[PDB]
Parts: sequence; C-alpha cells; structure tokens
Amino acid sequence: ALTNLEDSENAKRAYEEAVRLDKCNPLVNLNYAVLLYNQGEKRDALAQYQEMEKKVSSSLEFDPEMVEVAQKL
Amino acid sequence: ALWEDRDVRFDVSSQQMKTRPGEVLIDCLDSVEDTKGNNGDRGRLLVTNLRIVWHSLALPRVNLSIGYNCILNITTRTANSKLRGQTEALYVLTKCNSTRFEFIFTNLVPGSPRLYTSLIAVHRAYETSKMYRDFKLRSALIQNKQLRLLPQENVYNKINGVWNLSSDQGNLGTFFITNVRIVWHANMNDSFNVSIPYLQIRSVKIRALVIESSQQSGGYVLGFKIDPVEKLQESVKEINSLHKVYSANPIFGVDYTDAFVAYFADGNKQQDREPVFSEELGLAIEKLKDGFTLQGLWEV
Amino acid sequence: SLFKARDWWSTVLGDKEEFDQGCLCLADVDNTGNGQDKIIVGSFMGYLRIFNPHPAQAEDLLLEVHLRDPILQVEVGKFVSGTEMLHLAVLHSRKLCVYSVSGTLGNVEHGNQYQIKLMYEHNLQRTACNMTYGSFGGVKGRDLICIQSVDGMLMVFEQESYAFGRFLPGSLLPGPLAYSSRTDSFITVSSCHQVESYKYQVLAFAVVDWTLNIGEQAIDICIVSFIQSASSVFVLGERNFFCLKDNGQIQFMKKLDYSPSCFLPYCSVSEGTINTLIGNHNNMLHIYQDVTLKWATQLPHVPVAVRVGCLHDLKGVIVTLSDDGHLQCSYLGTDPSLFQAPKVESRELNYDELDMELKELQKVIKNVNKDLKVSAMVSPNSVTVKVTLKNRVALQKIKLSIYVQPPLVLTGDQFTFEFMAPEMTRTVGFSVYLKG
Amino acid sequence: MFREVLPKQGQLYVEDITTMVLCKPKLLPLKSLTLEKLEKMQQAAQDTIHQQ
Amino acid sequence: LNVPRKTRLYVDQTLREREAGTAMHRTFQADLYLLRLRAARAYVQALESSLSPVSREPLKLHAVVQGLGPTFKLTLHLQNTSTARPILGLVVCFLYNEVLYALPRAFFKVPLLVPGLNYPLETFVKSLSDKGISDIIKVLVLREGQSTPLLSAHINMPMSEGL
Amino acid sequence: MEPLLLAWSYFRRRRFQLCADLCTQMLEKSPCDQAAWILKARALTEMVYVDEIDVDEEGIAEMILDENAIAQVPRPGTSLKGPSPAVRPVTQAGRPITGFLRPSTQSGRPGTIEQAIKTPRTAYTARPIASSSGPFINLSRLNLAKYAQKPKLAKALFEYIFHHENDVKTALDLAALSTEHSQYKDWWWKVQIGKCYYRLGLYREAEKQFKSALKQQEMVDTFLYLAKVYISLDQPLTALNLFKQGLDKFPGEVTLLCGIARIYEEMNNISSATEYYKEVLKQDNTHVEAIACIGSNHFYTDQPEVALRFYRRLLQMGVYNCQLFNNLGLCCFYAQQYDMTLTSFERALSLAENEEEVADVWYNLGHVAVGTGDTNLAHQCFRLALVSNNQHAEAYNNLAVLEMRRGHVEQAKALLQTASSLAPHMYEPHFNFATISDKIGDLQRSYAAAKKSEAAFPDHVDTQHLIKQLEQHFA
Repeated sequence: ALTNLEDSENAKRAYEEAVRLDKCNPLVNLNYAVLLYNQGEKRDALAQYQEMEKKVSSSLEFDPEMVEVAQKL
Repeated sequence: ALWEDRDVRFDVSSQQMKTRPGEVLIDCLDSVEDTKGNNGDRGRLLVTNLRIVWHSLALPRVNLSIGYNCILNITTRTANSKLRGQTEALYVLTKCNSTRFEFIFTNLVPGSPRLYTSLIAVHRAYETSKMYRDFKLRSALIQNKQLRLLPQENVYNKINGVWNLSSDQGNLGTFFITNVRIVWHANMNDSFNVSIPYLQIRSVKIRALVIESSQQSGGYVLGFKIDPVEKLQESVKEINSLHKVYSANPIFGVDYTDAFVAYFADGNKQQDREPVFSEELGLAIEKLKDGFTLQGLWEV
Repeated sequence: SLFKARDWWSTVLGDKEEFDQGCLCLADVDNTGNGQDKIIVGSFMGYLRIFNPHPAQAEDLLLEVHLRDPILQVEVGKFVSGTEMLHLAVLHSRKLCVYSVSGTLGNVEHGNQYQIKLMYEHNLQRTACNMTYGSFGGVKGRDLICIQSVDGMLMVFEQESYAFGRFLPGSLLPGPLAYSSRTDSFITVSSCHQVESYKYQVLAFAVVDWTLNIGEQAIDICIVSFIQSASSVFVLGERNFFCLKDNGQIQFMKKLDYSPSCFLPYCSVSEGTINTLIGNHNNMLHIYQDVTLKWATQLPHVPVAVRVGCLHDLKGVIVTLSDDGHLQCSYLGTDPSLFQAPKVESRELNYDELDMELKELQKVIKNVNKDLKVSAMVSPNSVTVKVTLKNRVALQKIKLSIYVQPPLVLTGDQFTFEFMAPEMTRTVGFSVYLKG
Repeated sequence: MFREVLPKQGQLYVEDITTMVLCKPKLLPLKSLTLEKLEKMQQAAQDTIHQQ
Repeated sequence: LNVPRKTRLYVDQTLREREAGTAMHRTFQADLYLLRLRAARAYVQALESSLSPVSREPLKLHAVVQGLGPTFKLTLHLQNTSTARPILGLVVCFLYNEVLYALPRAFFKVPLLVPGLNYPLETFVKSLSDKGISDIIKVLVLREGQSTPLLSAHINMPMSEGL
Repeated sequence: MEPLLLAWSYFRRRRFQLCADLCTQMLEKSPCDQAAWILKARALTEMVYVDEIDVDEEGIAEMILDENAIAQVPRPGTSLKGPSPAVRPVTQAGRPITGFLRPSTQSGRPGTIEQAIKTPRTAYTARPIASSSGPFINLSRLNLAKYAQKPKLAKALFEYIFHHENDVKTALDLAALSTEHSQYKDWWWKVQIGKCYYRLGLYREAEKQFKSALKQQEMVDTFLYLAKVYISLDQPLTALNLFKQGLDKFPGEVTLLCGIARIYEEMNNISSATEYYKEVLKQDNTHVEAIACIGSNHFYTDQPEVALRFYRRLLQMGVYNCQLFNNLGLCCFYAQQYDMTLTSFERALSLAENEEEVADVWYNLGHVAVGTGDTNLAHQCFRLALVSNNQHAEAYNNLAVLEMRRGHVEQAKALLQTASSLAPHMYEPHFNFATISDKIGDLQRSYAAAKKSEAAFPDHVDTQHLIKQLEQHFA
C-alpha cells in the first residue's frame, strides 16, 4: 500500500520488518524484490529472490511475475 | 503603491509585514493559532491601522495579511467550556479579487483576549472613514453653500468660478482645496459634486487644470478651468504642495503561492460562473454546470 | 457555493443609518424608457440615494441627496396630473413630497448630472406611518396615493390634491396597507388580528367589505397583480404566510417555523401558482411556489426589503436592503462544490516545533507514573482558638473550615479569603464549647 | 515493469470465541429552535443573576 | 442475505479515492499527528489539575445527586480497585459556593477501603439561593499527609425547584 | 423619528428592546396613550415568546400521578406505551437515540416515583425533569371585565398574561370574558381557551374548544393543538386520522406530515416515519428534523455515505453546531472520507458549549482512534470523555474493554461496574462484566449480570448462550 502512495522509504522499512518476521511465505520476498527492481536497485533484488527461492507453493499469478523477475536477474 | 488595505496576501515578505509609512500598529497578541489551515502552526496576530497580519512566530515565512477593505464578516466565537478556559476564536470572512476567503484565529491561551474587540472597533472606524481614501461622485458633501468636513480635515482654500471640463451645462462651481482632498461642487444643482482624495490623485498639472488619478482604483481625467491664470497656477502650486506633504505620511482618517487554496470560504471553488436567468425559478442564478439541473440540485 | 446568495454590485449605505420597508424601491425613476431598474433608497435620516449599478464604483450612485426630515416611504409611479411619466414620492412623518429625477448628460460618463426637482408637496396634519398607491377606482394613467396615519386614518391624495381622509374603524396600532385593483379595495391587518378589506367607494362616500381572523398581526401585505388570471392577496404574518382569495377566505396558508422579515411574490412560472420570496431573521431567503419550498439560500444580512429587478442586462436580480445599510444585488449560487481537503504544498506540517512540544507532553505523561502553613493555637482560658495561616506565593480562593465533633459546637465555621498577596499572614479566631 | 502480487485467500474465522463489546459511536441529536430558545432564555436568566 | 445496497455516492467516492488516494492519506496522517498532540496536551492538563476521577494509588470515584428539592443527597461512590491492599489515609473535601450551597460536613475522612468493594458516602447539599441558581461542586479525594488531590470529581448541581 | 412611529418600526424589525424602552419613555411623558402601552406589552411578551405547540413538557406528576388514558392493556400498535441496540445506541431500554431533539421527546416513561427521582434528570426529557409542568402591569389590579370589551387591547393583553406572566388562571378569565363579548364566533379565543385548559390539565375540555374552532376556521395551528391533545389522552390513531384530515384540507403542510412522522417514530414504526419524513423532504428539503432523522437512520443501517450526504446538506444550509460537526466527522470516518474526518472533529470540539458535548466528541474521537488502531490514543480519549463528564457510562465501558485488553482485570471490573450502575439500560457493560466474571468463575455475579444484560437487550445472542451455560452450571 505504501509503494503506491509515493512513499517508498517506509515501504523499505516495512518490507524489512516483514522479511525479518516472515518464515514460510515467499510472496513477501517476491514483492520486496519487485519493489527493489522497479527502484532500479537490482543488486539486493537478487538477495530477495534468493530468500524467496529458499522458501520453496504456487498461486496462478505468483509464478509468472516470479519467473519474469527471474529471467531479468 | 498602497495595497495593504485592498488585498489579502499570503506568505508576505518581511518588508511588507512591516508598518507602511501611514500605517500605525493598534494591537497584538501572541500564541494565536491559524485554523482553516490544519497545520497546527502557532503564531502571533497583529491588528494595525489598515490590516490584520498573522505570522508563525517560529517560521515567519508563512503568514497572512488581510485588508479591512476586503473583510465582509468579522465575528467572535466564545466557546470551549470548562474543559479548559474559554479559548475565544475569531472568524474573518473576506472577498478579494473575486474569491471568498475564510480565516479562523484561535487564541490558545485560555484567557479571553482584548484584541478581538479592538479589531472590530478599528474595522468599524476604517469602514466609516472611507471619505478619506476613495473617489466619490455626486455624494453628500455640502450642507448649505459650505462643505462638510471629515474628522481630521481642515479646508485650506475656496476658489470660485471653477468650471468643470466634463459637462456642458452645470459647470460654474466652487473648489475646496483641503489637506485630505480637493472637491468641486456646482453652484446650481449642488448634488453635482466630485471629491478626489490626495491618495488617489496621481498628477496635477495644466493643459486648463487637469487631475489624473491612480489607475489602480480608476484612472479619471478631471479638468477644471479658472478665469485668471494667476489663480490657476496658484491653486496648482497649493494642490501639489499638499499632495507631497500628504504623500510623505498618509493620514487615512482611521480614528482610534499555492497556500491560499487552503483558505477558501466556499471550499475547492474560487470563481463564480456567469449569472444567467433561470426560467424555472424566475430569478437570476449562476450558470449551471453541464449535467446538473435546479431540481436535481435541490433534492437530497 | 451552493445555497448562498452570490454577490453582485453591493455596498454599505452610510454611517450607522436606519432603514425600513418602503425605503427600498426599484423602478425606472429616470424614465429612460429602456427597461433597466434603478435602486432607490430612503433613510430614517434623510439620505435619498438613487443608484444605477454597472458592475463597487463611483458611477453607480446617481445621487445622494439629504433632506432634513427622515424618509419613511419611497415609491415610484405616475404621481403627477398631466404627464404619464414615473415620479418619485417620498413620505416623511408630516410631509409628502413628489420629485422628478431628471438626469442630463455630459460629454464624459463622469460628467453627467442628476437633479431631483420638487414637483409638489403636501403638508400632513397627522403623523404618517406608511402609504400605498394605485388606480383608485378605475381611473387610467394615474397613481393616486393613500397615506395611513399612525393613529388609524387613511388620507387619500389624488395626485397634487388632498382628496379626503377616513378614520379606519377600531384600530390602535397601524398595520400593513395594500390596494387591490381586481376588487378596488384597500386591505389592512388591524390590531385585533383581523385582515379587513374595504371598498374604495365606500371610503370615499363615508363600511367594511369583508374580514378574516388570521391568527396574528401582519408585517407586510402584497396584493400581487402581474398575473390577471386570478388575483390573490398575500399576507406575511408575524408567524404565518397566507394567500387569500378575493372573496375573503384562505386560498392557502403555510406555518413558517421561523421569524420572517420581508416577502415578495415575484412573477410565476407554472400555471396558476405564484412564486414567492420570504426572508428570515436568520438571514436566509426562501423561494416558495405556492407553499412548496423551491429553493433556499443564505443571505449576508437580515433583509428589511427585498426586490427582484432587471439591472444592467440581467433579469431577476435579487436586491436586498437591511436597516444597517447593507444594500446588495445578488444571484443564487448553484455550484455544489466538492468536499475535499485542499491539496496545498506550501502549507506543510512544521514537524520540528510540534515534535518538541509532543516530546515535552509525552515526557510529562511518562513522568506522572513514576506552600501554606496552618497553625492553630488553643488559649488556656467556651475556649477561644485562633488559626494563623501564611503563604509564600499569591494564593487565591482560600477557604478555611473547622470541624470539632458532633457534641462540641463552634461559633464560626467557615472563613473565605478571596486573594492573599504573597508571604502574608491571615488569622481567624473562633470559640468552641459543648452543646449537649 | 512488475506490479506487486498480492495474497488472494484472506483470513477466515473458524470459531466464534466470545469477546468484549464496545459501545457504539453516538450521533448527537440536533436541538430544535424552540429548545434552543428555551435554553438560551434560562442561561440568560442565570447570567443576569450572576452579575450582582 | 441482507447485504446492503451501494448507491452512486459510494462509487463516486471510491473513484475520487482511486484517483487521489495519496492526498487523503497524507492529510489523514497529518491530522492524526495533530490529534495525538492535542490529546496528549489535554491529558497532561487533566493530570496537572487532577481532574480525572479514575487515576499505585488505585482508586475510582463518581458522584450522584438524588432529589429535586432545595435539598439533595449527594452520594459519592468511592472504590479501591486493586488486587489486595487497603487504602488507609484518605479524606474527601468539597469545594463549593458557600453562598449557594450549605454542606454540613465538607471535609471528612474515608474508611479503610477494602479492595473490590464500593463505598457509598452520603452528604446533604442544600440550595440556599432564593432564586433558581445552580453551580458546580468539586470533590477532592486526597491523602491526609500530602496536599495534592489524588483525584477529583465534578457535579453540576441541578436547579433548586424549591422554596 | 417621532416616538410612537420609531417604536412601531423597531417592534416590526424584531428589536423588542428599543421599542420597549421608548415606550416606557412615551408612557412616562404622556400618561394617556394606550397604543404605546399595548406595544410595550407586545415587545415584552415577544422577547420571551415560545411556540405553544412545542412547549409540551411533562413532569413526574404528569407521568405517574395523572391518569387519562382509557385503556390499560391496549393492543400492541394502537398506543404509545429499526437498528438493534447492537448497532444504534439507546437512551433507555427501548427508544434508541434519535436524530432530532424537540422539547417534547419522551424516549420512555418512568414507572414509579422512586424510579423517577433515582434517575438522571434528563433521561426521559430534553431538559432537567421537574415534579410538575420592576413589573410592567399588575395582574390583580386591572379588571379583565373592562379590557375584554375591546378586542384590540384584549388579544395583546391576553398574549402578555399567558406568555410572559405565565398566569394561566387570569389568562383563562380574560379569555372567557372576551369570548362572552364576541358572542362565541371567532376561532382564536376558542383556541386560546383550549390552550389554557390544556395547560391546566383538562384535556377533554380543551379538545372541545379545539374541535369547536376547527368547525369555524380550519387552520394548521388548531390541527396541531388537537393532535397534541389526542396524544395527551394516549390515542395515537385518532391523532393520525386528524393529521390525515388536516392534510386533506392543507394538501402539503410540512408541520402535519412531520407530526405524522413523529407519531410513527414514537410507535417505533420507522418504515412509515421515514416515508413521511421523505414526504417532508419532497416538500421542504431544508427541514432539519427530517434530514437529521433520515441521516441518522442511514448512518446506522450500514449506509454512512448517504448519511454523510444528508449531514453535508445540513452544513450547506448554514447550520453550524457541535452536534452537526460531530455527526459529519463520524459519517466521514465511516464513509471512508479520511480527509475530512479529524478537521470536523476539531470543529466540533471548538463549537461545543457544554461538558456533555465535549465528552461526546472525545468519546467519538476515541472511537476513531480505536478504528485507526492505536489503543493509547483511544485510552486517552475515553479518559478525557470521563474527565469532561464523570457520568459517561459508555466511556467507562470502552475504557474497561481496553484495560482488560492490557491485562488489568480489576480495573476493568470496577469500570464496568461503574458503567452498569450509571446506565442500567445499556447491555454492553452488563455483558462485559458477565463475560469476564464467568471467565474467572464467580458464576453468581456472572449470572446476575447476564440477566440484566438480557433485560436491557433481550434478543442478544451471546447473552442467551451465556445464560444457558450458567443455568446448566446451576443444575
């Protein structure tokens, strides 16, 4: 919600709380990786992708964006 | 030029937040807070000869200047019961450059402030003393072959035979030169008179005597002819000397960028569409928006 | 801007003035023949001011004459024998004066002058209160006027000639007076809440044609005749609104839940109905077709007279006038402005000052969890005790009270010190004794 | 670019465990004109008494 | 099911939120910061003046006025709200207008408040005003030794309706 | 200019003081001028004038010791004696909170005299309940037999005696003499005598005069008075029929339709109250009563956006209160208009002119806080609602809920006991106390509290489950 509110540093720190708290749900890592990529970062986006793949669980839309971020990194 | 009584400005420069030469400060109060802007910014309110100035008292960059010829409704709201003291509030409602502004000034200190009474009193004096600083046509200036003087006014000279080079039949009149204005009134039909205050006079000269008034409040070209050219130039000298001595310190007769969007009286609206005639109501009503209708706006 | 009287040419009209109904008039007093209207305003001081708004400015005021005595009523109509040109009649307590506002042009728009020339005057042997005018009988091209003295007497003047005067029967205070032409009748609202209609010929010959016991007394009464399909006598009571037939009974009535000040039935739009316009003492105008509220809008001031006229190429402009002096032309505001907080960028939150204060208050909050000496001396002798109390600051609202026991009794029980200035001493003395 | 994928399942109660009830928000009633005037008159009487 | 009906107002406002949600979010966060500030302010003031009838030293007090005549039974319900410890040293003072009201015992001590029990302490106020004139009456509960009210209650005494 | 003329003009313009004073002057100057005398009378009596239709006031004597209803167990639906209490707050057991306070709303009846003295003085009335419901001219001196010969003085003097001096006996004497003089053929004196009787408590002798006035001249005031009488005799259907007959005479009168709506809402039939309020809207569209009632109803039946529209309409028409702005902030927070909520609440707090209004606004701000998800700000707001009004049972209940959420069970129990002692008609503190008592055992108090819960709101399901559990334990 914060990413779409022109407020991305709070999005960063919220994602930081989320990844420290979450264990068995890779969608948090995928969304954080997408945020980092769209922020042009792309270096720790691979760290988030790695945290996600360490947690694999397939929603019909959770796979396409995953593999699209994958081929991009 | 004089604008502190005519406009409502926001984020004023600290040089314009300072007393204009003819202006005098009347009262002040600290810890006044600005509502109708929900910033919670404490400030300080100042009532002067010609306007009310509020400034943040912490970041004086953000501030407001409201003229007395712009305020329509000045009301006092005594509320906020025992929970604390009676934090009196003030409600100013203004119409500047065809837009309605609303300012709310809340005195944070619980005591009742004496400033809110001096405000209304000086505003009353301002409104009742507009013969000092405005142009008037065909008004009531003469009791009986004799002028009616303002509070702070002395008549300096009275010239006769003064024609008016703006009409053709009611011309032979009298000219009163004073320390606050020059007036001319016809002999017959003494209701044909003009009164020009020095604040409005921009240039007096001969062309047979021509007053050119300030284009900021209507640029008129008033011409008067006198029989002896000697008296003509004498009167020109007197008028211009009085204009300059008045200009150094104006009397005023008062006896005693996108931030403005937040101060709308209406609300998210700053211009009125053109008034047309409504055949439904039989009255003049402002032009309706595209989709709306009168019976679709009246219903709830 | 929805439901507000959006402003037009407007001006405050004096220095602590006083106006009433019959002061505000709105017609073509200059006889320009075009069709625009000119705002005429008398005063309770004498300032007959005629304006022609051109949207303020200084070309608006046609003239601001000052007559000696107060101006009770102002009207515009054919008040002169020969000519069929509108004249201006002004009514003071003991004088009727019919003028003629003649304007002669100058080569420049601020060189044209206007003069009011006294066309005749009648002395009043009684103190008037108001007046009405019409074609008394069926005479054409004339507007002869009936003036109601404050002691209940209709003095009828056919223009330039005092016709007669009849004492209204059974009246103590004076009420609103109107004239109906479809019935050729004067209509009054007497003090005993009785709307009474008299026939003009019966008055000229002297009685009451008809009466109707409305429940109150009336502020204004307007017999509106723009429509000839069916004449109807409108009455604004001090609590109710009435429209009455020509025979006498109530065509309809509304029970206003407010205190009306002025009303004006202007032209109608539908078939048979009549749009009307009533102003509150809550400074609000109500537009009512029949009794149905068709609109309601907030006025700036509590109107004392409202009119609706065509001013400078705009029909149906509402012209209100108060008793302070606020004269205002206006139209109705029909913009349902959106309800949204303003999207300002300059105005932001001064987080530093506010956060210092918030940390201060939160400090007091988290801290809340973790100067007057009184001495009593008993004399060794109903023994007399003396209490000495001293401060070190400027204490206020001090109250001292003594409690001994049920059986024991004191001669003085309470002592009130409203304010005692700092480092000061107070000393009270009472005496206690056994009772029982 | 990539839009943010969101969960779609949501959260569901499996049992109605008892809880504590809060009172509900209160819409203050609007006073009539006659009631306002009666309150005004009695407050004005109290005031004109207090000034002595 | 009785699932409600959503009119055009709902869709227009969810549209205005879909377009301009960021302005709404920012202005709500600003107004909430201001609200926390004002609430902390008023709460600190009430702590300062001891105006709260509920605030170690666990106590609670409210007052009831019963009666419509020139005499009222003012009953103070005082309760010690703690696991297990009594409150020994307490007193109750009444701050009133000594012209309008006649209280026989303004100051009186308070019994050993057993934890969990409500103590109703009665008093008889008497309206002395020959007209109908009301006024407030404050009640301070405070320890004997100290001088700062442990808590306070306020009572708007009703109109006399007497003679 | 002149004294009498200017006094008249001042009086017309609702000055009521300059004309009174100038009349005192003109009376002292010329001891023989009755016009100024009756004008001073008018000014005096209109400074204080109040609508007699709206002055319906009932004391404890008139509630208990005055019996005028014929039936004693009338069919449900034919006598005066929606959102459930789990949604819409209540003032008493029944009659949930309304949207508009008139000085005649009852919202219940106290049973005994003990039940009435031992209850907050504004629980069944819109003003503190009572036991029963120099000078200008001396009433004993002037002989009504003389004034009643001349109606111009008679009507003004009667209005003075009845509305200023409030001496219904001398007023009725003058009205009787004056009706004698006018030979009984003017509806006004009949309606005045009827009002005098209705004040004295004689409802049938007043119905007689109102009926005799309706036969002479059908006017809105007589219908309103007669329906007021028919409601004093506890006959709501006679009043509905009379209102419908009035609306047959006056096809669209708003006062009659609003009377019908008030009756249907006191019989607790909101389906027709709202229909007749909607008719009032189709006629007036600025009616504060109709708009407030429909707005509250919309807010409570899961439609805060429509209630927001209605209250925004009340705000456009120039209403500026504390109640209006509290309602606006609430409808905004619940319509999800988060940009206009807290500023409306701050405006409400500014406009509040009591200590109960401030307490209600802090209570609602605490609800906004609870919604936002911060229990500390909510805690402070409920505690400030208590600071501003110590007898605020809802603030106690919500503060005890938050306390029990923190873990402070004893604080919560004491607060819930204070709440359920302040408002016994409120089911929430009873239910909460019973729940947290049963959680800790103490089934005696748990049952004693569940029973009062079910007494306050009987169709509550959780209370039924708890009562059944406890009764199983008892056996």
